[PDB]
Amino acid sequence: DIPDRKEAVISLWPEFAKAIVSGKKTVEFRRRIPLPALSARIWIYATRPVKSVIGFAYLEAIVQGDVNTLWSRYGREAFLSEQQYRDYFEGTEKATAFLLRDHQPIRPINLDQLKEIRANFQPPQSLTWLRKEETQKLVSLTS
Ligand SMILES: [Cl-]
Ligand SMILES: [Cl-]
Repeated sequence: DIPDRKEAVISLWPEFAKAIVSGKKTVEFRRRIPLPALSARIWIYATRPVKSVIGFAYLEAIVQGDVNTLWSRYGREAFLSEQQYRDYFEGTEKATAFLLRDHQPIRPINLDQLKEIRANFQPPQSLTWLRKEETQKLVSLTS
């Protein structure tokens, strides 16, 4: 029984995780990774020291294309220096741009609660898809 990928979790360092949930960062760049559904809700897991899901946002678009064109068009909305961007994309010619909308902060759901939802949860290297019963438990914890 395969997840539909309309619900996914992504990991960011806490300054960037907070920028997405506050609506300051509306673009997240990644390499060519397996993609979520276009209508997905993306729950934002902040890594140490926060180690918590701190909110979510939705996708208005997924863009893939040349690394230079993605920087020129969307880099201003991504909250990262051009240097951090060039360093992350060294070694590939193409990138993914996740364009986000409708960000929502929540009271943080810590890693102990997350392991109560999925026993071996650990922060994803890219995306992880939530199963429907996992999603029902996470929505139940939201404030
Ligand atoms: Cl990667
Ligand atoms: Cl670890």
